[PDB]
Amino acid sequence: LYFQGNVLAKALTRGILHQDKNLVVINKPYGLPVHGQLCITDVLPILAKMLHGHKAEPLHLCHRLDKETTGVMVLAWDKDMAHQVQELFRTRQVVKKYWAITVHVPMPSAGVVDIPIVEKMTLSPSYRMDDGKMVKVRRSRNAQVAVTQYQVLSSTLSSALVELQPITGIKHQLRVHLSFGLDCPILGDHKYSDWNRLAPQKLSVGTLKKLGLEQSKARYIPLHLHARQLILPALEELNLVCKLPRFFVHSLHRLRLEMPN
Ligand SMILES: [Ca+2]
Ligand SMILES: [Cl-]
Ligand SMILES: [Cl-]
Ligand SMILES: [Cl-]
Repeated sequence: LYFQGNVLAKALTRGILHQDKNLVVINKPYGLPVHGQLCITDVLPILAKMLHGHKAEPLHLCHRLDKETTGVMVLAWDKDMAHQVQELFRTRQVVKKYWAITVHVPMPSAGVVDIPIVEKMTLSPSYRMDDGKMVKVRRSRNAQVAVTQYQVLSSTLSSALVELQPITGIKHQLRVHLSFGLDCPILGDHKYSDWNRLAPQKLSVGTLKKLGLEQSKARYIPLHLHARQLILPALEELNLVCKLPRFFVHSLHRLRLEMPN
């Protein structure tokens, strides 16, 4: 993996968003996993030496992003600083903002989805439906508290650009809260769309026409979930923002969504 790792590390250097004595902030590309297949962990030693020379020890992970998420990712030079940043995340002191394109427009256009999640991720609500009536189900012992704030930034009648702030940090919470809580799955979320994890996301004739795609190609549409911003408390605040990927910019334009003012 070294040849490929070197090339990837150089690519990451070209996209660095912020550098100081403590941190290196990268723009994680689409499809790159954090852990192992080339992954971020494979290039931590390489990127370190690329930035600080042959004596440099590896950079350290401070938090994780999923494979199909893009954008802001903080690395640290020092292990103790990595631990400090990890603790900021654990204790909910970091503002995490994501941008997503959704199929359908959330109603209400701003709010908070607070339904717990159980881990294969699903919602775990207070009631069950039997033969059209509600039956109270005792809270599952493995349900995890999950809270996502959201705000529509731009919308058509059929698509939205949505700002998301996961307050908690539960696996796939943004995707599950949008799809199952709001019936507004993220564009490209084949796994969490149409109650069939094996089937490609179903898109309307009009949405396909805007995108310039036939339904047979919908399966190749990537997830549209970007880690847009992180605000870290002082290690004054560090306010990190990452440009959208070109593919996401393209989809926004095709879907007639606007950037916020
Ligand atoms: Ca599906
Ligand atoms: Cl998610
Ligand atoms: Cl659609
Ligand atoms: Cl941008």
